[PDB]
Amino acid sequence: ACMFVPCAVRHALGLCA
Amino acid sequence: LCPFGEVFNATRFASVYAWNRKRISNCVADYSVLYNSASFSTFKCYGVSPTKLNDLCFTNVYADSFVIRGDEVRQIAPGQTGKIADYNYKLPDDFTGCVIAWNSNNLDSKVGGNYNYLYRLFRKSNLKPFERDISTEIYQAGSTPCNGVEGFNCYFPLQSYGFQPTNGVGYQPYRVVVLSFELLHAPATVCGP
Ligand SMILES: *CCC(=O)N1CN(C(=O)CC*)CN(C(=O)CC*)C1
Repeated sequence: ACMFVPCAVRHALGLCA
Repeated sequence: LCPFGEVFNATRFASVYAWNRKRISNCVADYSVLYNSASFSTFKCYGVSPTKLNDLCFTNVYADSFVIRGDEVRQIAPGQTGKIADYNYKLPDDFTGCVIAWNSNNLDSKVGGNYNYLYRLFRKSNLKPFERDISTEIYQAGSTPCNGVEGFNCYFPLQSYGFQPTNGVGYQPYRVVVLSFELLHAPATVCGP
């Protein structure tokens, strides 16, 4: 559902906040 | 007793947009791994000789480390252009140190893809040498401002590599270590044995 970097991966890498 | 060994042997490596820097100072340098240059796929020294580093003394030594594709290692050199040199990790023209890389497909690739390694796909301009950018600001791809909202023409700036073990060697993950030997106007703290 997320382009470029999947949402779960964005959370895992600390990219959501 | 400099921790050069731990830079190479670190279990985790950084994504290239968030390249890790380790400052080395006030220690005795063990340059043994640099003598084993035949074991690395890339080993290019600019203004340095591993067999002469024992005789030299430095104020600081920075060890930058990250994962990129093998076909991108050529960009970790002076005077290069491309997605990595431009938006992720830039070496200067006057660079002095070594660029060391090795294939890490066995560790960093996963079946289905390892999406945990990223690179910056979008940026308003190129990086200056040694500039680091870890912002996740939404990228304005159209003429209309995004106001930080991700969507139509407003893109997440970073991209997953999705490393797979069956991809060709040029698309496989390589771990890179860049050593910058700095001798500034200060007392030398990194000396040989
Ligand atoms: C693709 C964008 C998206 O679905 N969401 C925005 N967002 C993040 O980007 C977190 C880094 C919050 N969302 C989620 O956490 C669910 C995937 C929603």
